[PDB]
Amino acid sequence: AQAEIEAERKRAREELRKQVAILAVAGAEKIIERSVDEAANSDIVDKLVAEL
Amino acid sequence: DLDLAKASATDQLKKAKAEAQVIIEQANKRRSQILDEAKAEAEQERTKIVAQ
Repeated sequence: AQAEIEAERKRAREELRKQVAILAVAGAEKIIERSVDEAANSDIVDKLVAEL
Repeated sequence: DLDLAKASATDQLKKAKAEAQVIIEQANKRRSQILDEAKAEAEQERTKIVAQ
């Protein structure tokens, strides 16, 4: 019984970490599409061509 | 007469063997009947602690 208690602790911890992880990247995406402009595009393109 | 005494003696020993088998039989049946109840109660205890 103690074994399964511990395993369910582990499983719930992972279940929660998953949601946190997916929402972190969805928020990052929306922030980025909400915050990019000519300056950031120019910066990214210039920084990749500088190492292309 | 002597032979009647002999027969009573052998009959006593036969009865003793029968009773030895019967008593050890009941003792083993008791082993199993005790252990099974202990098994089921311990397992329901596991289930309760897990649900907790």
